[PDB]
Amino acid sequence: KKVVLGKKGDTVELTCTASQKKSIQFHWKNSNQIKILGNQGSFLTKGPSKLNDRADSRRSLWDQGNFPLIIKNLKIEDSDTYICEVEDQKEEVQLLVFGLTANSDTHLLQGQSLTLTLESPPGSSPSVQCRSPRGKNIQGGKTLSVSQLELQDSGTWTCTVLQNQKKVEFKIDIVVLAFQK
Amino acid sequence: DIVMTQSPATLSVSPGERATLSCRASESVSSDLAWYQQKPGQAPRLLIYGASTRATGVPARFSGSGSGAEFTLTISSLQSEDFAVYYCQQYNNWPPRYTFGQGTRLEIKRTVAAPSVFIFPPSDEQLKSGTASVVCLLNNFYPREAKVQWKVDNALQSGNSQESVTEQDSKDSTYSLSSTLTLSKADYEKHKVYACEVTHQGLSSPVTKSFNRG
Amino acid sequence: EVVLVNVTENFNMWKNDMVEQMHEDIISLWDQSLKPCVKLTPLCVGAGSCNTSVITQACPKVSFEPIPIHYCAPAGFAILKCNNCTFNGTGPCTNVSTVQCTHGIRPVVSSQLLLNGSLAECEVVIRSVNFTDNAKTIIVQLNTSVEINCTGAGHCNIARAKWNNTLKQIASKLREQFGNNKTIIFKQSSGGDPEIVTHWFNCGGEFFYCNSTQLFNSTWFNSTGSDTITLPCRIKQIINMWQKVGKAMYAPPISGQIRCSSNITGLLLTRDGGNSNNESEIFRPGGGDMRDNWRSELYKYKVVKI
Amino acid sequence: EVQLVESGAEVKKPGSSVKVSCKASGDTFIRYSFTWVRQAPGQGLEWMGRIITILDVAHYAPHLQGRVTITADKSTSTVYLELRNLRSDDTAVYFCAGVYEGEADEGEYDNNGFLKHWGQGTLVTVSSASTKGPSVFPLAPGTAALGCLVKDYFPEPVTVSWNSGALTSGVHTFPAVLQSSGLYSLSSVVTVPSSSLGTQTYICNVNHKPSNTKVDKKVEPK
Ligand SMILES: OC[C@H]1O[C@@](CO)(O[C@H]2O[C@H](CO)[C@@H](O)[C@H](O)[C@H]2O)[C@@H](O)[C@@H]1O
Ligand SMILES: *[C@@H]1O[C@H](CO)[C@@H](O)[C@H](O)[C@H]1NC(C)=O
Ligand SMILES: *[C@@H]1O[C@H](CO)[C@@H](O)[C@H](O)[C@H]1NC(C)=O
Ligand SMILES: *[C@@H]1O[C@H](CO)[C@@H](O)[C@H](O)[C@H]1NC(C)=O
Ligand SMILES: *[C@@H]1O[C@H](CO)[C@@H](O)[C@H](O)[C@H]1NC(C)=O
Ligand SMILES: *[C@@H]1O[C@H](CO)[C@@H](O)[C@H](O)[C@H]1NC(C)=O
Ligand SMILES: *[C@@H]1O[C@H](CO)[C@@H](O)[C@H](O)[C@H]1NC(C)=O
Ligand SMILES: *[C@@H]1O[C@H](CO)[C@@H](O)[C@H](O)[C@H]1NC(C)=O
Ligand SMILES: *[C@@H]1O[C@H](CO)[C@@H](O)[C@H](O)[C@H]1NC(C)=O
Ligand SMILES: *[C@@H]1O[C@H](CO)[C@@H](O)[C@H](O)[C@H]1NC(C)=O
Ligand SMILES: *[C@@H]1O[C@H](CO)[C@@H](O)[C@H](O)[C@H]1NC(C)=O
Ligand SMILES: *[C@@H]1O[C@H](CO)[C@@H](O)[C@H](O)[C@H]1NC(C)=O
Ligand SMILES: *[C@@H]1O[C@H](CO)[C@@H](O)[C@H](O)[C@H]1NC(C)=O
Ligand SMILES: *[C@@H]1O[C@H](CO)[C@@H](O)[C@H](O)[C@H]1NC(C)=O
Repeated sequence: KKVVLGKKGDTVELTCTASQKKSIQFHWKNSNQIKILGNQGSFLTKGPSKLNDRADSRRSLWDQGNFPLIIKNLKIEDSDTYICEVEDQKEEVQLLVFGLTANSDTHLLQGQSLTLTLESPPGSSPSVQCRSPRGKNIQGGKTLSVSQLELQDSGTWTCTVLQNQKKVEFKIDIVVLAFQK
Repeated sequence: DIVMTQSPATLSVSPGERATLSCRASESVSSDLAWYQQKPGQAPRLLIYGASTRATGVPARFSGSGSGAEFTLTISSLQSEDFAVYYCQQYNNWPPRYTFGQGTRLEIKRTVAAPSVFIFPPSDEQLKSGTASVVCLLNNFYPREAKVQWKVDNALQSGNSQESVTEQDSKDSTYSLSSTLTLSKADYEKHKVYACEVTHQGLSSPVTKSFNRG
Repeated sequence: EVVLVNVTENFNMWKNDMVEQMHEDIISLWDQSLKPCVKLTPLCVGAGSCNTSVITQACPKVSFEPIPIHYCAPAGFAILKCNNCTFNGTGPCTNVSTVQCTHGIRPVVSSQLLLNGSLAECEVVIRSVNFTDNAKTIIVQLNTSVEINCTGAGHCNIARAKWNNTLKQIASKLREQFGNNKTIIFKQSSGGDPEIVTHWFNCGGEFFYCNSTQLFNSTWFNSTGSDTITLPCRIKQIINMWQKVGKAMYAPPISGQIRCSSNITGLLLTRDGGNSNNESEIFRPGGGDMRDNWRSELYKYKVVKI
Repeated sequence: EVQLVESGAEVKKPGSSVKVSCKASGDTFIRYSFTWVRQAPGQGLEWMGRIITILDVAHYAPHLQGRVTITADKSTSTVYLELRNLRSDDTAVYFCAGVYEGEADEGEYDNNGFLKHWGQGTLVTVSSASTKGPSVFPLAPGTAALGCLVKDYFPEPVTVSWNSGALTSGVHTFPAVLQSSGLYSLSSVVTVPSSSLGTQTYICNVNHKPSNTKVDKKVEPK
């Protein structure tokens, strides 16, 4: 019942370890038994899953009994339970991928609103907390909105997503313009 | 260690005529042989690889031939831009220990030209600094071979001069040379006549240029 | 050699020390034979930085032609042979004999198609350690070989009519295993290393990577052109090692007339599977683990203490 | 086609190390192998080593083995040469060069040993000498000869013009010689009409970038 949180567009490494330090047959599948990736002897194979072009392992670790599933450019829909089958044994990990965007990509004015939207996979109900440079705190679930920005809110906001006792951190750059009275 | 030997060290060719350059290997290198052209101050330029294949941008007058241990670079009609140093390179071995020949300098063959010889005493400014340089200039001569001898009070000098030679002149195909005699101020004031004696094919007899100190 | 009267013996082609022995033998053969100019093998056993092992050595251009190996009994053991032509690889064989040695086996290293091997005596046979498990390789044993002719000029030829008939026979057997109401579909490799995505083999000492899409692009038992299939191929110099994790680099070809002709005598396939209420099964060419190659020949032999 | 641009001149004391770089632009970096070749003043080309960029594997000349390292940063398309325990005889122009090897990312590799593309070269001077600008002394004059002695500077190079670039005809600026002091010296001379002395002024302009020195010297008859 291992849980791993990913960030949209980022890379994640899901771990799989055998009992001994040698390369043996392993295979990663998802909850619907679709093959993601595995080995055939010393060669990598990739299954017909939607992760194909973005899935890889680290073969330099196979001889050490580590058979990781690396997924790059994470998509929300990559969220799933993944299973590594190795030495007649199954290791299960739940991947949850999140995305957090500000409703504006453009510079904002003092007094204007800022709304952050959390992109989340079906069936997940995370809590979110974000904090501005000045210490302004906002909490929520899907959407977090500050009514009025201060000049002192300009800079890097840090937002934490909590899900399954696990947390992942997003940094979002916000610009609030100064003006001459 | 594969040794690449080129001959001749210097090739003198009249403009528009054929030039044939040689490269030999101390053992077989099959056809793994490249030729490069290099002009003063510039990086080498690939002409031929695989013994006989012209690189892109190389004119058809450049031709490479041979295999094993004996190779030839032929330039069918020398243009002004073809006068340069040429290197061969062996790249047959594995693990790689690639080696270059020592180069053949291809220069312009023109008629003999005697040097104009000039002599320069040390300046008052330098003399104040405590040292004396005397400069002998041989200007605009051909061929490049010249002998310069310093005599002080008719005593042949050795070990106290250095020579420098220009690249061949682009317009008249001549060379120029400086010989600089260096002594302390003390040793300089210990003698009177400073002369450089120049020997060259274009001179019927050795030319001496001199001055009297003071 | 001698047939054992009224004897029943259990065989398991998936747990057979003869396979392991052959594997180590072929790895040793390749070390002293097909030497690369450079070999790289990872070493990340430490805690911090890795330390890739690099070997550079002379790499002569050599012809490479597999020669039959006969395995006889190792000291203290005997070789038993299952004689049943429909033996599924794992279970009781009721027609067993002792032999002095195995038949002659050519240690062909390849992916996807098994070449120059032994044909099934009767019907096409398919074998898997667990058919229900989509990640386990299906070993197909043909009863009729198909010629594949390859050239260093960049292609392999296969008679389309012959391949067609072969696929029909294979699909029939796959239906027998997965359901007579199921549509049988062949598709190209879904991805991975170049050596398993293409039909990979060596010919004239050179490593060929042949695009096998045209061989695996059909639908069987569903509704109700060129005489030759021409597969585009590449000869490559930088190769992923089959013997262990690593890469090897070989020098370019020196021969302008590289020609091979092999008989396809078997295939390595994987089934897509996955959760689906669809009455169809997708099969793609597979391989990569050369133990499966050795298994395709050694499935009928077992070594036992005497 | 790849364009190779190397880093700037280096000046080192014997015993030091140096790392020079070569930025490759214009093609796919990993489809190329890169070689370093050096050339000591007045001497020929010396192959130092070559990196198989795709494999991150370099091979070196035996005489250099142990103190040379060639590396490549695929993320910056930059090739590096490091030479350690430098000796005065390591003084040379260092050239980065490369050649296309084929579709290496697709496993095609011809392992070409010849060199198609070359950088502009990096001068590496190794010497116990300390940086210093030249002393410039006049070489006083139908044709007359005059010039300037440009003496006792380090390192190379020095550049010389006459009358701020207005005079180029008949000019010969000699290659520098290394004096036993470990300092360089050269002369620039020019031949002019002898009737021009006493009317036309002649100034040699000398620039030594390493010491940030610039001298203008009027050269007069007597
Ligand atoms: O490094 C020695 C090695 O290079 C060669 C040419 O391939 O000589 C080169 O290096 C010398 C310095 O050691 C230079 O003097 C010479 O000009 C240059 O060609 C070979 O002589 C030798 O195998
Ligand atoms: C073998 O089978 C035969 C025929 O059924 C039977 O008579 C005999 O007892 C069995 N045992 C042996 C070892 O022959
Ligand atoms: C890496 O491996 C080599 C050869 O096995 C060894 O000599 C070296 O100490 C190791 N560590 C370093 C310094 O990279
Ligand atoms: C065992 O099978 C073989 C076929 O390989 C067959 O010839 C034979 O009849 C069988 N053994 C006996 C004697 O029943
Ligand atoms: C083949 O072996 C099986 C064991 O599964 C046996 O039951 C069957 O009779 C044999 N088939 C024949 C007759 O060849
Ligand atoms: C092979 O046949 C035996 C007995 O006939 C059977 O029990 C076994 O499950 C079969 N193996 C497979 C993988 O079908
Ligand atoms: C090969 O096996 C197939 C069934 O898989 C069968 O129809 C055919 O007759 C066999 N061919 C030969 C030549 O034995
Ligand atoms: C066969 O594979 C299926 C599907 O993956 C699996 O559920 C089952 O445990 C396997 N059977 C055995 C005995 O390993
Ligand atoms: C393969 O080559 C053989 C001759 O060695 C020839 O008889 C056969 O027709 C060829 N097959 C194809 C499909 O090209
Ligand atoms: C292959 O065989 C099938 C069925 O036997 C037939 O419909 C078809 O015309 C043949 N040709 C191909 C390449 O599909
Ligand atoms: C093989 O060829 C097909 C059709 O041209 C192509 O779609 C496929 O990607 C190729 N497979 C490779 C290059 O591995
Ligand atoms: C596979 O074959 C079908 C017809 O049977 C053809 O239309 C399709 O283009 C082929 N696909 C590929 C990837 O070549
Ligand atoms: C198959 O056998 C033939 C000799 O009959 C040989 O030419 C060919 O190379 C073999 N194929 C392979 C891939 O070993
Ligand atoms: C393939 O098998 C056929 C039998 O039909 C035979 O005629 C041919 O010589 C074989 N080719 C090779 C390469 O072994």
